[PDB]
Amino acid sequence: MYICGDSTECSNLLLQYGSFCTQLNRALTGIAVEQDKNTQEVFAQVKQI
Amino acid sequence: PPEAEVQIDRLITGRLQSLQTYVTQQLIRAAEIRASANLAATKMSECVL
Repeated sequence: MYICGDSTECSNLLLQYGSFCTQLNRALTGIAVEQDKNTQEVFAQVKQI
Repeated sequence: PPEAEVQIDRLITGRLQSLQTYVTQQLIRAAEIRASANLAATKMSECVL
């Protein structure tokens, strides 16, 4: 959507670049997961409320 | 010859971008593992010795 939002012709040209979109998605997902992990490490240190 | 040079240069650029991407990710990941190694070393000294 960032590059070829709603454009079939543009999308087909992106396919010539292989995995670049996949890699970008993985990197951002990895960050998102990490951010919840960080919160838990700091605050959820006890299992008793 | 000149037709090939255009096509060859296009592949070279694409492949160089792929290597640069790879290396950048490895550098970032290496910093992460180093931080772990430093922690491990700290624990070794403080809790084992």
